[PDB]
Amino acid sequence: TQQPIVTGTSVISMKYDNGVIIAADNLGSYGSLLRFNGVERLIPVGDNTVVGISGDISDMQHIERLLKDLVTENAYDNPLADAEEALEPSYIFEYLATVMYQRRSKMNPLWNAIIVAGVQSNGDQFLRYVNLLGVTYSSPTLATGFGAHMANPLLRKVVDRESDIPKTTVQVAEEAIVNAMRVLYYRDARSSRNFSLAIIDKNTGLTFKKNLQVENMKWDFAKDIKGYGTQKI
Amino acid sequence: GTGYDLSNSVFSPDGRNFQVEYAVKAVENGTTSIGIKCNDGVVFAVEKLITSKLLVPQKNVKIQVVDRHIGCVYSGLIPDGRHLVNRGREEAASFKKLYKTPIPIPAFADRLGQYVQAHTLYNSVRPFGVSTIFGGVDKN
Repeated sequence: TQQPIVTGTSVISMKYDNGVIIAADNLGSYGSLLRFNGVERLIPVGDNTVVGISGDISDMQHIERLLKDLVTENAYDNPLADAEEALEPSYIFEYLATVMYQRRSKMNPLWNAIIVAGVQSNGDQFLRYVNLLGVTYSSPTLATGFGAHMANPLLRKVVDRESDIPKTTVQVAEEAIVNAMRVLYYRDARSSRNFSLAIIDKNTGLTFKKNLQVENMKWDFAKDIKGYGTQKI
Repeated sequence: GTGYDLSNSVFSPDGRNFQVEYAVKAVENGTTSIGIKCNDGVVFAVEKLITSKLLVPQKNVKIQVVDRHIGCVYSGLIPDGRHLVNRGREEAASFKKLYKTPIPIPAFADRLGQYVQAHTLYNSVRPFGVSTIFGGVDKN
């Protein structure tokens, strides 16, 4: 049994016609103090998988090392490590899902909420969630912590069910992700303006975008709001 | 008298370990393998005896990778060579876990050296029937 110290907020994700998009901000919060601003919370494993981790940062860095060792271990005595026997998004998730549930059963959990986003070898989109309790689920849209309350409602307006996936393009999906990141910056007190965005497509491959910022913010209407009820000036 | 060659850790009258020298005979019997150090790297090569046409070409890989920068090739008892690489991979992972940086080649060399030397200290263990050529690129 432990307690989270340095923490990362929401990890938001959705799947479109050709692949998946995942995003998380670059903040490392220390309670109410916004301590670290150069924290990458999206971890690319190979060229077909990106792992988005929220929660305890020290536990995240441990998972980082586990994923880098999984790449190293898979290449051992494997002449097809870059071809047929490469690490699939499903292999990466199931390993982490096993670890997360084993740790909670030993009463010493990794204080994290993880989304594994990628594309399988056959072209299928992979998007599954796993947390500190070992709870696993798949949905057209997935979000951790604060994003589950705010980003999910917005992203489900684009993809409400399975049939909406082939109807959604990269341009529409990314726009919905970027919009959700802006909304999270509005109402989440543990959020950063700077964020990373990763696109895993079955055609164009992995596209990792760094140092993105929340733009086109509405703040002008604040000048007209004065007092808290009866004050006029 | 005689019998100094029947047990592993036993010194012979001339200060030799015959069981180790007999392990060398298993290496000399094995396939030939080489290593060439160049100006910025190393190159490993091995002979692969085609016993019959039934052997699937390019499949029975002999050269093994340790970590992501070290390559190992050996001659003699192949199973013994695999055991040494298995230990070397654990040894490399133990270094990276504590020191962050990937294991240096001279550092990795001693790690295999101490482990093989350990199998010459006891009569309950057998010496390795392999000579291993290995290397890679590190900090310097």
